[PDB]
Amino acid sequence: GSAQNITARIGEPLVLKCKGAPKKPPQRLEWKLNTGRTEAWKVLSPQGGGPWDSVARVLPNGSLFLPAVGIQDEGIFRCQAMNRNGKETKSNYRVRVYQIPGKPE
Repeated sequence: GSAQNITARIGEPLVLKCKGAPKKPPQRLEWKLNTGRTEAWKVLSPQGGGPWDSVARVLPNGSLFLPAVGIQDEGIFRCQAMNRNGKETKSNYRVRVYQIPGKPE
């Protein structure tokens, strides 16, 4: 549970897990995803019901499911959770699509 390498293809579905939120129900938590070069980063929420067809939705267990990750969606995924103890759980998952930009940021 720390910077996991995940390979994917443009238009292919991909799922991510957030170290902290078990099979439990959809509780309080924040979701963030960084893609593109720098101006493509978007904030994901536990309420993806609807726009899922446009982007993706968040699982009830605190996970992330994508219907089709595009080349623009390529980048790094970051998730955060909060336990009853007061401590927060961090989770970073690296995602790579088929086609690449070429030059790094």
